[PDB]
Amino acid sequence: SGEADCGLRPLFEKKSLEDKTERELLESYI
Amino acid sequence: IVEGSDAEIGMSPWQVMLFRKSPQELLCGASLISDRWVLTAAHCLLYPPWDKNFTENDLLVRIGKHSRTRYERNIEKISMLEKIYIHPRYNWRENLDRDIALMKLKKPVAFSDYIHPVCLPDRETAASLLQAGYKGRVTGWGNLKETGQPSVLQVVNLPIVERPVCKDSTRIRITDNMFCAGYKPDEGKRGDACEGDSGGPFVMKSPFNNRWYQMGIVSWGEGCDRDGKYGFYTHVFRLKKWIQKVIDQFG
Amino acid sequence: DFEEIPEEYL
Ligand SMILES: N[C@H](Cc1ccccc1)C(=O)N1CCC[C@H]1C(=O)NCc1ccc(O)cc1
Ligand SMILES: N[C@H](Cc1ccccc1)C(=O)N1CCC[C@H]1C(=O)NCc1ccc(O)cc1
Ligand SMILES: *[C@@H]1O[C@H](CO)[C@@H](O)[C@H](O)[C@H]1NC(C)=O
Ligand code: NA
Ligand code: NA
Repeated sequence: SGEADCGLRPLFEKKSLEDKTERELLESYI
Repeated sequence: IVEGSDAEIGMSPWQVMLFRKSPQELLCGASLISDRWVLTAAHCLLYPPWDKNFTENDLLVRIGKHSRTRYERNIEKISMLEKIYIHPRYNWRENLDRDIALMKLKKPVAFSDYIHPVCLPDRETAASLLQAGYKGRVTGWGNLKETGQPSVLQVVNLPIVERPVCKDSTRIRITDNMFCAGYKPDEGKRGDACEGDSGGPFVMKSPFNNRWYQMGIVSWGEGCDRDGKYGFYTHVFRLKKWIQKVIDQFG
Repeated sequence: DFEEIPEEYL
């Protein structure tokens, strides 16, 4: 269905790799 | 997307391209929310002022894409539509209130490294993250400038804007079913959605569970990347009851 | 401007 693993990208979260700008989002979540 | 950058491979695996069959052209963005459901803006399918009223057989969805114009053999997957559902109170007459539509695919799509669904936010995730200053991410193959078109999917991160500033930026009537995002003139940085990005997702990565959620749908703006203007997005959580009703009933 | 897609989908 996709429910259990929604929002977890195969090439990023699933492998514990970060994309080049996701940190900018995190830094804004104050 | 104006003033964005090229997406990384697999960066937005829920990104969907709505593609017109004849003539073959980009119609809109969209997002994958399960193996058989795609979310987009209602104005991508129905906008009578521009004589737009698409039926299921007019369109295809292309999932897993990166290049705008190439047929990405062995990577992208192309699906036909079983049925379109437009919000019954979508206000195409005035201000694009409730600018949301769902598309059910004829067959489930197989997930891959390039094809994977985004989550939709619960009340608490929405309340925590839909705050002025918090940034989300918009993606699409739309125009690079207001007045050309990209080789590959574009991405821009943009801050949510305070509701009074959104309201004061426009003469169009805003509603609780919308939010706006973008930098202010004094913030220096730039970026916006534009024509062709319609229907694509505004996503945020929850810092609580490290999952991506779709908070918004690219809906409307006045020009693209203009100083003192902001992009407007359908507020996905506010339309949860309708989304769930459609999927629970049909599926 | 777009590359032709396989006929199976049209
Ligand atoms: N310019 C109009 C304003 C309008 C709003 C509401 C009612 C009637 C008119 C508009 O933005 N329109 C018309 C209908 C489709 C929509 C549009 O083009 N969406 C693309 C877009 C561009 C930039 C963004 O940031 C986000 C999305
Ligand atoms: N029952 C399915 C299970 C399932 C979940 C996830 C993936 C695949 C399957 C489901 O609940 N679904 C399907 C896809 C959409 C979702 C749904 O309806 N969300 C309602 C909702 C919630 C919060 C919002 O902000 C907006 C809307
Ligand atoms: C749009 O298309 C459908 C089917 O062709 C039709 O029922 C409807 O009246 C049309 N116009 C709308 C919804 O404004
Ligand atoms: Na105003
Ligand atoms: Na602006």
